[PDB]
Amino acid sequence: DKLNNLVLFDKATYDKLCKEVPNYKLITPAVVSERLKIRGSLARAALQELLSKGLIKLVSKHRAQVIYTRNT
Amino acid sequence: LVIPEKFQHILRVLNTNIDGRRKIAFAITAIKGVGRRYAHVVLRKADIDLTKRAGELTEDEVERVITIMQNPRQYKIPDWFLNRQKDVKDGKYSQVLANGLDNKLREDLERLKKIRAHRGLRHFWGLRVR
Amino acid sequence: KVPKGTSSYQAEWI
Amino acid sequence: FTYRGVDLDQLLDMSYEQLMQLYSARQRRRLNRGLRRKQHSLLKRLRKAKKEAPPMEKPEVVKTHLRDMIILPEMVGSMVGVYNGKTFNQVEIKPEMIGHYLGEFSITYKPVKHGRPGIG
Amino acid sequence: PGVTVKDVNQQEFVRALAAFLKKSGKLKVPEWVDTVKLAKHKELAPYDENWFYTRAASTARHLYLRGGAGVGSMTKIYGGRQRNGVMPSHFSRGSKSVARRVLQALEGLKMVEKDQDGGRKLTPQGQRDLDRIAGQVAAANKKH
Amino acid sequence: QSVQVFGRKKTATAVAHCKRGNGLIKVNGRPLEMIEPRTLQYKLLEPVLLLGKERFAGVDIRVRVKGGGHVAQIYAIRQSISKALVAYYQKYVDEASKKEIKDILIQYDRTLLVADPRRCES
Amino acid sequence: DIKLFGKWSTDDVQINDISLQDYIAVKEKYAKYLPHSAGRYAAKRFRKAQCPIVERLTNSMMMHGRNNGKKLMTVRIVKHAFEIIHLLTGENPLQVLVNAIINSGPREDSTRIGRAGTVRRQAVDVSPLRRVNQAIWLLCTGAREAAFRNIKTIAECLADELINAAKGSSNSYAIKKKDELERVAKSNR
RNA sequence: UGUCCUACGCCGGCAGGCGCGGGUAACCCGUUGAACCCCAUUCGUGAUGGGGAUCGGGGAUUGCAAUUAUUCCCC
Repeated sequence: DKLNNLVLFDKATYDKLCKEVPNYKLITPAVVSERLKIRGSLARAALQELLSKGLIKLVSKHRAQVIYTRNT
Repeated sequence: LVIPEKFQHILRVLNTNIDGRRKIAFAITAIKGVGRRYAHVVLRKADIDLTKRAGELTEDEVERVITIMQNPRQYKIPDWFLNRQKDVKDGKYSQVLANGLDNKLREDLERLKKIRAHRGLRHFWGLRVR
Repeated sequence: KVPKGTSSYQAEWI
Repeated sequence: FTYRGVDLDQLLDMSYEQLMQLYSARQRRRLNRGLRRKQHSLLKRLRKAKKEAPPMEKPEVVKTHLRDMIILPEMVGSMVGVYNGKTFNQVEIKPEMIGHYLGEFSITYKPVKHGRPGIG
Repeated sequence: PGVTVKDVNQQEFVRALAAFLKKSGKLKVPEWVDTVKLAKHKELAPYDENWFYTRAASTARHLYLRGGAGVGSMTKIYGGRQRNGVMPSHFSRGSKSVARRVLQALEGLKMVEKDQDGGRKLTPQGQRDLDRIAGQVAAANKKH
Repeated sequence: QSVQVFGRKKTATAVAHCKRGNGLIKVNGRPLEMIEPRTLQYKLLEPVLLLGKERFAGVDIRVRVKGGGHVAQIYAIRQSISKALVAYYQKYVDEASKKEIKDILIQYDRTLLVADPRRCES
Repeated sequence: DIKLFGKWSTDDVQINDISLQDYIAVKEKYAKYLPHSAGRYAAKRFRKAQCPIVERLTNSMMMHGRNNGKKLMTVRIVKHAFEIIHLLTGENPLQVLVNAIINSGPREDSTRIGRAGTVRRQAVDVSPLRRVNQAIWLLCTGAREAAFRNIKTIAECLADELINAAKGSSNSYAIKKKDELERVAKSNR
């Protein structure tokens, strides 16, 4: 079957992003895109937002692979 | 980002279905007679945020995109970007749209039949032009 | 059914 | 009938330099370059043959080998035979077929209908 | 106070230059900017709304690094891969008009000098400006 | 007071110019950290990271680079740095130190002193 | 002291197998700053044993058609992979890699003995070097196959593969392949 | 490689025009300013922006001649 991803957020999604995501050990736009059925763009945006808020650490920023860490 | 309450999941513009969840400049491209470049040009002339999704709009903006799209030369989309340049009929530099294209290629075909040209005869056969 | 002036050679196209 | 928002009467009475602006690019180029001697001769012949005709009747057909000839608005009305390598094709020049060449009317090859193959 | 252009992260320097160009306000911007391509080899219009500034900055940098460049030279710089469809790919030069209008614009701002040599090089004022921007970037890198 | 060596990799030739300075290593007018393939940045910094800034204390090196690709150029550059240093140690410093440095460098990577003999075959 | 990528320790790396203690080279003298070294290792026979294991891995990751020359790409993949591994386990990524290599390589193999036509193969013992090489190949192939048509990155996928083969679980492709070969080699005899 | 190779200015969205120079050549094109690659940006596993066939309109050269699309350009 085809893959249906949410291009914009839902309340269930938002809660599972603000609470659940900053405790994944490895946080990757691809992993978050796979865990919660999100498009890679939206997931990336979310990650960026979370970085800006100061909830999630950054490992390496690249053109292809951007890696993130749960705080403590 | 956030959750938009006024979100159009399915769009219908010019008797053609547009996927609202898709990115704007690549969602207009879905209709016939509008490529990507042209869409981009429109959206830079419309003064609308390019990062926005197609469902992530007001109605007025959409209507003005429609307005620009219909009458391109008036909104300073200059005379080369248009689909049909010097028409054989009226000689008006006008960009053709969804159904219009179907009408006009058909018209061209008819005229080429009528003339009894070589291209026309090839097209009648079901063969290659170039 | 063939047009008025056209020849046998071009007739094969019609 | 209308061609580029211009009628036949206007077209005929129009300047030669003004047609170098109301055609397709190729044709414009050709008209800038100038009509060759042979072409001129052909045109003159056409002018003669349309002039020396009964008003009710269709003009007498002029045979030609020039398939590199562009159809001008002055040729509309005349019947021309164009050689396709072997045989002539008597073609009535319509108003619709101005922005074309005479060649695309008399086809130079027979279309292919396949015979059943031999030892391959 | 002794830093130079060459000793700075190039991309960042370019960015900063672009920013400077923007915040100054004065630069000759053509009206076709939201419509134009950038080469026959490229596919779409550029993503950046203020791309012209960036390109100008880049041009300036190039002039600084290597003098005696013309419009042809600038076209040869900004060229790349023409996707020839099903035919194999070749190299094609950039858009001549765009470069030409960059160089005319920067020259208007007294940043670029038209030469006795042939092409175009850089003014002293322009050079000074460049080195100021390099200092700015440097301070915002060694302390950051 | 000054030494001028070359390192060649593939087509890329890098000429290093060693002189009594204050500890500056500049390649074609820009620092070693400011060279574009920063994925391959460590390879260029190997002669510095191995022997320390303490051996590069009062030596100014200017590297002139020409030819090849990018990786090849890098390899040439690094080579010519190492070779340059070795030659300087030979000439104006003692032999034992030179021997030591050379030993260190061979013991880390052989390419760092002796050139790759292979180049594009017809 | 030499650190891989300027951050990874090599003195903590412990080889479990005595057989591969000679042929996986990473411990002390072979430890290098970057995977990319571009020295000749195909010059003479057995020389690719003296080549660093990370480097070897890199060289087998660019193997595929469209990627056939691009080594910087490969090294970036490897680096990011290592980072991912570190994030995941907390363990030294080189150690993990070594473990994977140990647990991926086949020990016995069925091979054609007789003539062309006699389809009964005899199960034979496997060289240590070959076991390493084969292991590497399997791992890279797994990485490829997990990362073809999905949102998952090769660095991520490769890391996943390597951790799965390090732990010894039956989620790795390489492990599966080993199991399939090994059972066959237990069947032919 | 080169007496058509072309530098440089101007007019050009783009092919290109217009002006002016150098090179019968380790001199000028030409530090041959290449592409991959690298570095950031957007896209997110779908016939998708991958892929570009096939087609519809223009424009520009080349040439005695481009109609059976010379070739290039833009939709």
